[PDB]
Amino acid sequence: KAEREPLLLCATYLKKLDSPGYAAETYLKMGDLKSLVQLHVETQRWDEAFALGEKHPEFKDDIYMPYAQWLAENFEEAQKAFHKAGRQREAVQVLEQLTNNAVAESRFNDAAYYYWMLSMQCLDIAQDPAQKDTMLGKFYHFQRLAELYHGYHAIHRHTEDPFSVHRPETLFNISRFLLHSLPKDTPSGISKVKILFTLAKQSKALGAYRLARHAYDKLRGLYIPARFQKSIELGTLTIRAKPFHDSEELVPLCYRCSTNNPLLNNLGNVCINCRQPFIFSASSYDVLHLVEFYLEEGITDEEAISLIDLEVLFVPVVVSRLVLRSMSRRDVLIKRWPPPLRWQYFRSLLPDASITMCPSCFQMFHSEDYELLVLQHGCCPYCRRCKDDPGP
Amino acid sequence: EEVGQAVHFYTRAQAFKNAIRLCKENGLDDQLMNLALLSSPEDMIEAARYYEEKGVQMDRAVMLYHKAGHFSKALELAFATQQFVALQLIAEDLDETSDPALLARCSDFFIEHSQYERAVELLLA
Repeated sequence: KAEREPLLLCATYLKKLDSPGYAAETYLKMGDLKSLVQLHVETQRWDEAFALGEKHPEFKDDIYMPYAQWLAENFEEAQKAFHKAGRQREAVQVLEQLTNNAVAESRFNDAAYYYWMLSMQCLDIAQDPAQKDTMLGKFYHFQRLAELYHGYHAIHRHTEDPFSVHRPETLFNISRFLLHSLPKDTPSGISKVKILFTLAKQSKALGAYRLARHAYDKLRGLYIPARFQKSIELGTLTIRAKPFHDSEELVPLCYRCSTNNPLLNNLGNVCINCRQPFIFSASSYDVLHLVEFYLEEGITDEEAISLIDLEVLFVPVVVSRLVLRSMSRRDVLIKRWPPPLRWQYFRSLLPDASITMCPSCFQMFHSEDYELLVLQHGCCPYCRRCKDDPGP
Repeated sequence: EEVGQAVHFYTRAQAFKNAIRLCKENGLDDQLMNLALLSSPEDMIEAARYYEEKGVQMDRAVMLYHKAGHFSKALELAFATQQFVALQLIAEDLDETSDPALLARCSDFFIEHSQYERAVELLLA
């Protein structure tokens, strides 16, 4: 142990010969933790560096800042690295900048994905009791923004392209969903003029001529860009020649109370009678024959699943043990949110019309549409995860 | 309505649920079995219920409930149909995580058929 020059020459040759475990044993015999951490960072042994950073917290910044920067230069990896650093506020700020840039660039589908990621981060932060209520409010806010930008992207594409990929009924439904969901303060980059113009055009094509007149009258209260003006004037002169009725086939039935609801409701996204919230297909935005329900007090979510699996041969709907036993697993859909949120249960009232949910983002779809969209894109259209992931 | 080609292309698309639905509506029981065995345990249970509702192929119902891991309903059907070979295969897969009442019923069956060593292992479980 007195032969420091020979021992350091052995340690430096063991480093030069890519043998960091025996170089490390030699540095540990000499007592040198500073050379040990540099040896693990330089040999890129991140698992051993992280193990030393967990044993000695003073090195966490020296390991994870180089790693997060390298991941950012090669932003999604930067965010995962800010998350692993415990600096949740900076992770959110970087993602908020990227969302604002995506909106400014008219990349509304990427903005929707980043707003969903911001929502999931807020839910992870809400696990701390001191920020639960505020971060749950931000979670619902960013979840709503993710859905608004996901809908608006289809409308924007229709208005900027000389053709539509989307069906007229899909664009009609999306336009109605957006007008119901838009606050008094329109979120940045979203256009009410574009949404009302697509609603007016598709309402004319589908035979909803009172709704088309209403959309043109609402357009007259807004500043209209010069490129749309001729089309909106011609449309306003054209709709005056059409009858003053709307097609009965377009009218949203509430599946809970069997009430027919007006094509636009001033109460946002609910039935005018029972105030049940409408649940919409994340592909087509059709209302889904689902009703949300709640467990009776003293049933656990694990117990509720076991009762649903054991098949025997505004006012909320509350369900008892004996009703859960009578229900088929095909008819019940379950959203398995992370902890300070309880699991949410939904019943299909039309078992023949198969509904599917993404196991990761918990969005709901017609099964044939979800199967098709997943097979086309290799992933969920909303969260970009492959079918290989069953996790939230 | 070209069923055989629709089933072929659904199977190639790995969309076993649609192929199962289509096989059920047209009575393609042999393709239904092969598709169910490739699919999820829930689709195996649904194909097992279809074979129960027909009544003709009650061995396929036992096999699909067995391969879905629903040992209770597989044993009940295997007792009701007197299928001794299927009971022996189900019993070989009953571990200490299985219900004590099912293990006791299986042990009484092996006591009645002189297989005392297996009856002891199930009584211990």
